[PDB]
Amino acid sequence: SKPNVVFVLGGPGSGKGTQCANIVRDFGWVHLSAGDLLRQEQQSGSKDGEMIATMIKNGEIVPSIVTVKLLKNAIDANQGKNFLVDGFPRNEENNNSWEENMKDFVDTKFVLFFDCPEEVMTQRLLKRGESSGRSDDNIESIKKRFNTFNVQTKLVIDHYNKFDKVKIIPANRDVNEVYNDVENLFKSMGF
Ligand SMILES: Nc1ncnc2c1ncn2[C@@H]1O[C@H](COP(=O)(O)OP(=O)(O)O)[C@@H](O)[C@H]1O
Ligand SMILES: Nc1ccn([C@@H]2O[C@H](COP(=O)(O)O)[C@@H](O)[C@H]2O)c(=O)n1
Ligand SMILES: [Mg+2]
Repeated sequence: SKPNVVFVLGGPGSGKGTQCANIVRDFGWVHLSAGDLLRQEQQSGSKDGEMIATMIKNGEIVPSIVTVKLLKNAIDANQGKNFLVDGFPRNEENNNSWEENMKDFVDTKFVLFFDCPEEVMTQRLLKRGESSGRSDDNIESIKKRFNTFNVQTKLVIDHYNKFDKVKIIPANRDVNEVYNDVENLFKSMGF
């Protein structure tokens, strides 16, 4: 059987990695964070590394040929699993490249959208910034990540919503309250 795929979207610091860890724990899906895979690719000393580094710091979206390749490598290595793909698609190019490369391999089911205010997301990330040692957890970068979300990614969420394919969870609540709804949703979808 073809894998089920759920895209996990929402702003920087909306809690995507956090909720995805919980789903992995209770449902046994594999968690693919596109941002983390792109970091890993840079730390592994490829030709694209200096490119990826710069784009991450500036909150720009890497060319899809890089990203879709890393997601596909991991997907092909885990036959018989279902996938949470987190922080992807972030723009139209991401999306077109997914449907060009993945369409008859996967059953992409819905977009799980974590809706959260910008001011709350800012505070979360400045707190993760003390200990994360990430290049994009400073105020300069966070604001660049917001704008890219606003200009590029919001259009993608709209696209999936006109096919009734977006499920929205409000994420400005306690972590366990947010997970309660996430778990209820995944159970109701038959997973
Ligand atoms: N519901 C929440 N309330 C408060 N802190 C949270 C909540 N969800 C996540 N966090 C914290 O917010 C920060 C960002 O979480 P993360 O899952 O990495 O976000 P994303 O992947 O969407 O950028 C982390 O420090 C995390 O521990
Ligand atoms: N689909 C994706 C996902 C992440 N990214 C890059 O990785 C950065 C970090 O992503 P996360 O916030 O999701 O960890 C993004 O802000 C962006 O610069 C990307 O270029 N393409
Ligand atoms: Mg993340």
